[PDB]
Parts: sequence; C-alpha cells; structure tokens
Amino acid sequence: DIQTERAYQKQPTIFQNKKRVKLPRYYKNIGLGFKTPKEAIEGTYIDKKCPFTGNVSIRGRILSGVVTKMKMQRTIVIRRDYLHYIRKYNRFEKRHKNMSVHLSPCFRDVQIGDIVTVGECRPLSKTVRFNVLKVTKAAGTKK
Amino acid sequence: FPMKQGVLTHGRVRLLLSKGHSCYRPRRTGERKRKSVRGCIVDANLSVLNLVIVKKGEKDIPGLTDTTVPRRLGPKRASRIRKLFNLSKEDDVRQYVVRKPLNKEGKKPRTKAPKIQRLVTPRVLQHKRRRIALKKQRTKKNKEEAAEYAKLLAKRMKEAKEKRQEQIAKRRRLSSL
Amino acid sequence: ARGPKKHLKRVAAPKHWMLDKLTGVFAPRPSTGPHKLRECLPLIIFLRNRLKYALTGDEVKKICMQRFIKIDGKVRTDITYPAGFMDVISIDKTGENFRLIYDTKGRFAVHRITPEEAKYKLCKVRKIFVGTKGIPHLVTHDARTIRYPDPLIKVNDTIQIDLETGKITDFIKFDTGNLCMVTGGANLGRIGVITNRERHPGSFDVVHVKDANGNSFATRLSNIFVIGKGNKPWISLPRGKGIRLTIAEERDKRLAAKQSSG
Amino acid sequence: GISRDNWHKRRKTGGKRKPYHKKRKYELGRPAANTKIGPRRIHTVRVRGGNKKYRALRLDVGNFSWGSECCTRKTRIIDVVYNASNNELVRTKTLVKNCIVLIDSTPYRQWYESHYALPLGRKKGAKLTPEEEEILNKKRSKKIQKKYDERKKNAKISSLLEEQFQQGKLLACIASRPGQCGRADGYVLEGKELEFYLRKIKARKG
RNA sequence: UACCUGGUUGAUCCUGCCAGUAGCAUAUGCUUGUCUCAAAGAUUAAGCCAUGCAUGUCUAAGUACGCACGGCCGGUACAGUGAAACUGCGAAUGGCUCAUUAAAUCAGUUAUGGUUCCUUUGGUCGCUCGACUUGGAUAACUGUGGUAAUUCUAGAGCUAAUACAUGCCGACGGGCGCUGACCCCCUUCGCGGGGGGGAUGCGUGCAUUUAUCAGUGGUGACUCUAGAUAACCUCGGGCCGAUCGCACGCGGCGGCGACGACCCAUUCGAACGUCUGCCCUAUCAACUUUCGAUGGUAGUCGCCGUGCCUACCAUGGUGACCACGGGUGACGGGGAAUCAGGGUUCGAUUCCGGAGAGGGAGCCUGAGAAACGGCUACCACAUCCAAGGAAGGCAGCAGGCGCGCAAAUU
RNA sequence: UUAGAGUGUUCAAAGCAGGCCGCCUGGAUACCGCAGCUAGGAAUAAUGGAAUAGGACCGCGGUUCUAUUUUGUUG
RNA sequence: CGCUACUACCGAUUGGAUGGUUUAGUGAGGCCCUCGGAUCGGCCCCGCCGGGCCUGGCGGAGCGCUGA
RNA sequence: AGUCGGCAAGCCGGAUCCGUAACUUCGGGAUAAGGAUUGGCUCUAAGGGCUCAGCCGACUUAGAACUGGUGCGGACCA
Repeated sequence: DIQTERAYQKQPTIFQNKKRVKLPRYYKNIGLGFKTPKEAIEGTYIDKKCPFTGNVSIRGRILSGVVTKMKMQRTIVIRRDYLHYIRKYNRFEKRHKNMSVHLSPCFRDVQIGDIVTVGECRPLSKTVRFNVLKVTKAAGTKK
Repeated sequence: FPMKQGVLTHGRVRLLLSKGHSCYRPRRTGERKRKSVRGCIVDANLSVLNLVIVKKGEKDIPGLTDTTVPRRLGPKRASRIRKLFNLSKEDDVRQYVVRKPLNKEGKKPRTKAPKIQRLVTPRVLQHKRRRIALKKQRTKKNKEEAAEYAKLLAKRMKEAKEKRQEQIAKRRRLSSL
Repeated sequence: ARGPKKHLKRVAAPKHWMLDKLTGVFAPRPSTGPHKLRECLPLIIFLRNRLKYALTGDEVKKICMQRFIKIDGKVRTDITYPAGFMDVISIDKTGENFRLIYDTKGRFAVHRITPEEAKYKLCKVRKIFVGTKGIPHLVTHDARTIRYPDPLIKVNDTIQIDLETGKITDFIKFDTGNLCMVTGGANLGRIGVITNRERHPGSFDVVHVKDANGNSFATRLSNIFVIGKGNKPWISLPRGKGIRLTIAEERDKRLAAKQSSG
Repeated sequence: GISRDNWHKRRKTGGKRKPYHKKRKYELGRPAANTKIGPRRIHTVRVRGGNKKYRALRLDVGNFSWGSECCTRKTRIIDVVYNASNNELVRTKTLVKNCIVLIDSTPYRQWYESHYALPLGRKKGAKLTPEEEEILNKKRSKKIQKKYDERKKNAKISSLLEEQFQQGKLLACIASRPGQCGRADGYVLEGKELEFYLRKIKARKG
C-alpha cells in the first residue's frame, strides 16, 4: 500500500500519536467551485503535491487539455490544441503545446483521451507547473 | 618595503591585505590588495630598523635621554580626567582640565581649552528627562486606546446580540406561520 | 540593473503631469512615499507647473525650506514628495488649502477648499491586519496603519480621518447606492453612484457605476473610491463634478463660451 | 562560485541552452554545512538582505519534543541511526532534517516520574540509592493525591516506547534544518512512525 | 491619384525578362546668398589609446585643544568661522556600446498563498522581576624614517565619538499560571465527597526554532493572521536609546527638534514563474539520458518555489503541428521607409527592457554588484624602472592612431 | 511617434501653449492587432447526451455515519 | 580539333592557414572547511605599601586561566 | 646522425570504463588510433535456497570513506 519509500511519509499537519484508551485525514477546500473528490477524503494515499491533500495553492490560470501519456509516475502529459492566426493569409494553423501536469492519485481511473481541467500553481518540478483539478471522461467510453 | 609582524621569514612575499592589517590602508570600503611586504626576521637586507628602548641603562644618551617633549594634549573624556587627578565621583571636574597657553606673533596670547566630552550637564538630564516622558505618554496612549476600544466593541456587544435577539425570535414566529 | 532606479526621463513621466518635452531631458523623480510613482504628483510640479508660484527648480527648493508647505498636518521639505490622492496641501502664508482630487480628465485638478474642511480627508482601507496581541489594524490607501479601528470597517470602505489627531471619525460602507470616485484607468475622474457589483473569484471584481447623467460605465473594484452616502458626497467636488461630457460637448461648451463673453 | 541556476541545463526537449549572461550574485550557492555531533560550533554567514544564517558545524544538544505527553526538554544527541536520503550520512554521523537520532531519556524519564511518579525504566532488582526520586514517590497530601492518582488513567505508554527507556536512549527525528537555523530540534518517534523505522533499522542488520 | 513606356519581328499578336520612372537612405561629385530646425566613428576594428576631465558630500543638530583666522564678558570647558581627519551616506544611478543571445532576450498577460527590499511614509519602541553616564584604542596633529618611483607607507608620543566594546537604576507594586507548605467550612460510625484560601520558590515582552491544542479577523482557496501550552535563545549572541541642537518656564518637572535602531505595513523595486507570440535552413530526421535527460521520495544549498544539487528509485521527455542541428551582414520592442486594398523591407541609434566594460574566471564591501572610472588571478596587449620593482583598462566627454566608401571641438 | 481637436511660432516644419481689461481657459480624442479577462447574441462550424439503458423524473422502503433543535440543568 | 582570355571543378600532397567547440591531463587564484598560533591582551598569584576586605603605583613568573 | 636496410635491442602489453577514421565485397577494418583507471584497508548496496517470520547457503559486481615518498596488471604473464 503506502509507505513504499525510505522515509516514513505522512500528512505533515495531522498528529497520529495521541494516547488511546482509524486516522483523521487532512483535506482542504481548493476553491473556485471545484468539488473535492470523494476519494481525496476517504482514500489513504499520501501525496505532498495533491491540490486537496498537499501543500499546493491553486492560483493564476485554469486551462484544459487532453491526456496523451501516462508512463510517468504521479505525472501525466496533456496536449493543448489551438489555432494560431496568421495575418497575411487570413487563415489559421493547428498548433499544439503538450505540458506535464501532476496527477494526484485521487483520480484513480483516467485513460488516454480524457479531458482534464488543470490549474496553475508554484513550480513542482523542472517542467511541471500545473495540477489536475477535475477529470471529464472522454466521449462515450462507458464500456 | 616595510616588514609585517608575524610572517616567519626574512625574504619578501606578497599578501592580500585588508581592513585591519598593517602596511596597507584601504581606499574603498571592503577593498583588498596585494602588497609586497618584507619578512619579520631581521637580516642584512634592510635599510632601517625601528628600535624602542624598554629599560633605560645607567648611562645617558645625549640624543634620546636628553630631550623630553611633554604630552601633546591632555585627556578629553570626562571620566579620564577623574582617573588622572584622583578625583571623586561627586567633586567638580571642569576646573581640573589641562588647558594650554598659546602664544605667537601677531596675536595676543589666548589659552585654548578642549571641550569635555561625556560630561554630565543639565542638557543631558533634560535629554534624559524627555525620553522617559515619551515612555510615559506611550503607556498612557496604550491604556487609553485599548480601554476606549474596550467599551467600543462592548458598544457593539449589545449591538451584535440584540440583533440576533430578533433573528431567532422570528425563527419561532416563522414556525407558527 | 544593479539596483534601484534614481532618474526619470522627461518622456517616461506619466502624462497627467503635463510636462512639456522641450525643457529638459529628465523629469522630477518622485521620492518613495505613501503613493505610487504613477498616481502621485511631486509637489515640485504642484508649485512650478500648476500654480505658477515658482519658475525654476531652485525656486521651489527655496520655498519648501521656508517650512511653508504643510502636507496633511505635517510640513515636508522634500520637493519630490509624492502628494497623492486626497492629500490636503495647506499653505499658511497665503492662508490657502488645496486638496488633490482628480479632474474629469486624467489630470489632477487644483481644488481650493475652505479651511475647516481642510482638517480632515478621506482614505480607502486596504486590509484589516490583526496585530501581535489581538490588536486590529487597517491600512489606508496612503499607508496609514491605524490600530484599534471600528469592528465594522471592512476591507473596501473609506474612513474620514482627522489630520491633526490622526483618528477615525466616520466611515462610509461600500455597497450599491453610495457615491464613488474612480481612481485609475479609462474612467479616471468619473463620479457616480454604484449600481451593481460583479464577483469574479480569483480575478478582479468589476463594479458598474452609473453617472449622475445616466451614462453608466464599469470599472474594476481596485480603482474605485467611495466618497459619500447616497448621492451627496462628503468632499467639495471640482468643476464638472466628474461627468466626462463627450468630445462633442467640449466643442459646443467652449464655442458657446467664446461669443458669450466675447 | 557554485551557482544554482536553471539556464545551465538542458531544455524540456533536450536542446542545449546557450548562456546569455554570466553568473549572477543572487544565484549563489554555498558549500554544505555537514554538521556533526560534538561540542557546539556555529558559524554565522551573511545572506541576501543583510540577514544571517547559522551554519551549525557541530551540535550536541537539541530541543526535542514528546508529542503524546506534550512535553519537551533540551536533551543531548547520542547517535545517528537512520537516514532516508543517503546511507552514507549515518556512517559519517551527520545531522540533517528528517534523520533518526538517539537522545538521552533522562530529561524525559525524570519528567514522567515527576508528573506521574511511576517506575519508568529501572529494571527490577536494583533500587534508587540517592533517595531523591523516592521523595518523588511519596509524602503527598491527601487532597493532592486524588488529582495525582487520577493521572494513572493515562499513565500507560507503548511497550515499544518504554523498551527504549530501559536503555535510556530514545529514537528522535530531526525537524529543524541545522545547516540553516543552527539548532537541531525535533520530536520523539511514536506509534506507527516509530514502528516503521524499527523495521527499517533491524532490516539493516541482517 | 488603384498609371506605365523603350527593346526579340519583314511586319503582327504573345510569353517573358532587360532598361527606363518615383521614393527612401549611405557614400560621393559639382555648386552654394539668407534664416529656423537638426543627424553625426552604428556598418570595417566590442581594434588599440598619449593627455585632461567625467563622484563626491556638512547642517543650529556625530566627533574641533591645527591661534589656520578670530570675539573678549572669561576662568563656569568649548565666542564663532574652520582646513585636516574620524564617522555617516553615495559611489549598484547616469553615460557609452550592440559583441554575445533564436521560446533565450523581449512584448502583452498574470502569479509570488513561493521570496528579499536601503530609503520614504505610518505604526510600534516603562509590558520582560534584577546609571547625574561605563571601558580602551585609533586618525588628524608632533617627531623620527625608508624606497629610483606610486593616491606606498613604517616606527615613536599623544587625543575624540552617533567609530569600537560594556552595561543599570527606574517603570516595578504587584499581578497572572505552576509547584503548593498549610489552614477553614458541610456531610459521613468511619476512611470518604464537595466548597475554599494559601506562605515560599519558579516561569511569565517581542523576535528566533520545534512540538501539541481549540476556531479574534481574513481569502475563491492556508499548513493564514491572532490565541493557548511545553521548551529552545546560536558567544562567528535579535531588540528593549550610556547620542545631538535650539528656545528655557515651573526637589525636580516640561517644549521644539535631529539622529538612531528591532519589527509590521508602504513605497521603490528586484528576483523568479504562467499563457501566447520570433528570421533562414532537411545537401539538418530523429533528439535527450546513469557527465540530470523526464518524473517520484528524502534531503543539501538558496532570499524562496524547482534536478538547483546529492542519494535512492522509476524509464521517461521532445519531434513532420518541423524537434534536434546549423546559419544570421540577429539585442528585442515602441517604431521607420514605402504603399489603392493586401503587403514588402528596415529598426546599431536619444523611450522601455536586456547584455558588456580587452578575453574568461573568482570575490570583497553593501539593502542592492559577480561592479570593472572596485579588488584577485590567468591570457592577450602595453607603460615606468636605478633591473630590485611598480603600475594599467576611453563599448564615459573630448582627442589621437588604426580601419575603411564612410562620421565633428583635446 | 502616427492620425487628429484647439492655438496667427509674422507663415510653415514646430511648439503646447496662450487669451482679455487680476480674470478666463488649454494641455483633448481615435487606433494600439494576436493571446488573456468581462457581458450579450446563437446563424454558421465543431462536440456531447438514453438503444447490453448503470436513462431522466416522481415519490418510497431499508442500511451506515453525522449538524442536532430536544431530553430543565448535571450522564 | 587548334589559338587567346576568364570563371568554377577533380587532384597526389597522412596540403596549409584562421576561427569555433571540445575530451583528457596539468592547474593560478579566490572561497569554504580542518588545523595552525606570530603577536597583542586581561584575570589570578604574592612582595613593597600611601586611604578607610576594598583601592593607586611598583616587579615577577606559571602563561596557572581566559580573549582576540 | 649508425647501416644496403631501424638488423639487433627497445617501446607497447592484462583488465575495467570511455573512444574509434579512411576504406569496404557492408561481413569488416578493430584490441583501429587516442585516453582514464588499477594497491592496502574499513564499510554499504544488489544478486539465492529451505519452513510473512525464522533457519541455511554461496560467490560476484557496483559504489563510498580512510591510507601509503603517485606506488599499485609492482614478480610472472603480456
């Protein structure tokens, strides 16, 4: 399950060594009407970069994209498609920008093609600067 | 090239000298520089040696044991005067100052007295009486404003509850409608 | 650069100072103070380019070192002091009191006020700080940290402080119906009633302001400054009353004034 | 000197950046403190803004806290037993944040035996000779007895926790960054966290 | 003003280019009376530089025993100017240049709830439980000197602090929590239960570090602000005033300032980040990676966020929507030239931003510099020498050389 | 800067001034794409919904925990 | 094919030259750390004493201690 | 430079980690060329059987610290 690292990982705020005779998970409201998912409150995972159970504050911009890869752990890369307008030829051109977003494990089931809504936060790594806020399941794909 | 104390050689070396070292005077603040200073070990490769007599012998040299030049200036700090003339912590100290009569051509003889520093004067006590008065008004201001504010949120005490006295009073009237 | 800036070029100065670009290369760099460099007005400009009391740069320095200009109950001797918005500039020699409030344009108007109105001024609170021992604080828009305020004075209100005593007397709550004095942007200098408030979580909240003549405009909440209850202000307004008559009417108003006096 | 910049390394695609400005002062990095155990030796360094950081180089005492008991006493550090980051930091005993250290139990045992006055530690067969802690056991007033003996409701401590009170060494975790704050503070391991590191410590023996 | 004409043919109609035509700068030639504006060593050589100057600064208010001048009412010290020196502040702005640099710089847009900030402004500054003013150096100055030579300094006598150290009475008389000697009241056969006070000692301000406990005031959202408890308090120690000038009125009390600081705001910023945007090139199609490439965990360092770095793991990341590589006679932008409508070309150049001071590198001081009209190296170049050494940085203003088609007054 | 309002710099290029026998006024305005923010429109062009119904509504019945208002106060 | 001129190309020469980027060695200098301890202090120690254990002066040595 | 002629002698040498051209029958060239490392000692990590824990078992690789007059394929082999 959890505690698969050298250090004992735990939510740094809650105190789990009160004298007795389960555990009070910590989770915060994220704001902007984003409903904290059920598993972020009932699940027992521990991630410091989760927007619901970690020390990251969502701010700045709120974008959206589509998932393309998940081989990276705790992190996926989405693809933002847009149309750049060139003045001379009064036309457009498809352009794409793939960015790496942190996927907190509160979103258990999410596949390639699902549309996620990301939110800017402080730099989590060398390239990651966004966090997955909500996951809209792809078109159809009810099977 | 002068010789720096404690270098343990007789040759010559170059050293980074800073604020505090010898043989160097910094121009800008925090400036350092290389300087070729000579070793401390005395040898034949010197031009001058500065010697200072520690204990005077039995004989008397006509050059240094002869001409005595008195102290250039007297003590200037007030406390240093008390230590010089063996004076008490209470007696006057102003008349015990070492003044010097200055005499030259073209001017009539005056006598110059240095200004005694760190001496207790009523100007100081007037200065000391002022800051403690400022300490008084601050304490006064703090107890006044906090107590004034104390009755003021208490002015909103019965102003905040008396409105909720109307909120649940309708909550029972809303139940009977 | 390798540190903070200290000069200001004559061209890069804010335009509402109305500095001509033929006199000198530089501009009076406002020393740091209670207002930002853009919204401020260096008193070297208020005396040389607004009242024509002085002519050169040396001349205002001679004036200010006479201990003659009293800003908000305090006398300053720095010519580049940033006299911002609603700073009462009182002068004891001529017995005159000035209050820096915006013209209907973007410029600062030279408002002459009666002396008994010069002993107070309005300020916009910015946040409600809580001191290290449960001591409430508020910071006005001119950086006046006033401790022990009234509990009801919230973040976006205005307060009527008295200059000589530095104490709050009364405050206007921010809500629809109160007057406002837009300070910054396109509507800088408009005076109207507030009709609607639009919430935008995270971004800036925009507030709709109806003028006295019914041409309603909109501005973000940061650039708004209430000045009065209902439609009657607490400050003496300049000419125009902050309406910004359209450019069609500055032409007929000016041309009617030509042949009216002749 | 050693700088901590982003532009000296490759881009996300893998392309090489080309530096457009030489090393800047605000991108400074300093040599690591690598504080050890021993008599207190702290060098203060001036940092950005005319402030000071405290480079602890050798530390012996530390203000550790006992969570469940809501107690904390400045005890002396004994040894470094475990380090998640680098296995070489326990060999060369170095104190950095989040390190399992050993501290003396006496500043805590004498508290628990003054608040609860029970036989904490003290393996059976030998008794206190100076008789001072015996003064802590008896001669209470009858009125104060009933508030004292109701402290026996929560006088129990974990079997794992009292076991290391026999040796007099408690396992504590460092919480302050000593190469920055100059102090080496922390808390006492308890419950699952204590039970976890014991599994990681014994597994090192083999 | 959305415009064309000559030239292939024996002649014709075409395709089609060549040549005319008009701006716009750069040079150049010839010529030149007045007057108002005004660019001007960018292009080649970010090549090299003689000389001169370009950053210093004193108020009544930090230190005044230089008669260096100078007042006489002096013995109650210093009239009052004041060179010098110490101290404080600034020297990190400005000015110059465009070599580097192709999602970099830069622009618009936002974030700092991820950080620092001299100064200004406004708050704070007898909360903390034990002196009517403390300590010893040093400069100027006197004298003795050295070296061919410098804004080189050595030695000896003195002598100041708002320099450098040290440190208190007062507020302070008790309060508030913890130890609690002990004492008192009711009931109980009785141990028992409740209601109390309480000597004595201890801890008791903010800031710092860590741990734990409840929701004064906040935000869209805090692990926020405030509150409580247990401790910690860096000797290369966080403050809590051993300063200064004018009036002076009532044992001592009072005005007006100046300076000084801890801390919070504020201003000035700075520093990183978000989204979108950049020229030519495929005779550049794959690139990056245990020499960090992409993530995870824990740290180290840093003002802070982050592979910034380290350890241990994972095997990723980018690309035909042009990655990567190369070129640029590429600083970016606001803009400029030229146009009917579209465009094309330029932007070294006075505004903003960046970069750099011969080339790289390292660093002191400070709030702020990887500073160059600051240091330390090496490389290149070059000056003075007594041959031992010393000293240098015009892409500042002038000026000279060089270079050139090409650019002004020491 | 460009466009552009006002203004006899003797005109103009300029400049931001100036005008009346102390007063009277100016120092406007427009455009500044592309991206981002705000409000309206719903043609056009994309995209989605329920056909193994895990569909929508309407009331339900049970299960688990929980704000509690309540049990006069003390559990 | 032959004459003349010019511009590019192939070409032995492990051709040459000038830039750029570097691998590896050696590595100045600063910075940090661990030491170092020149030199400068003060305390303590007693003897000689003037004032009523405290003080001012004279010398010493352990450098016994401590600090830079 | 000796000599007809580098004859003879010498240099090179193992392994590990890097790196490797012309040319080519595409297989090669190739141990191309050219570099770096190598001792002793004290440790850490990883790699298995038998009944989560306990009990047995072997060798081998990588990394780190310390250390010696920079010496370490110390002879041999090459």
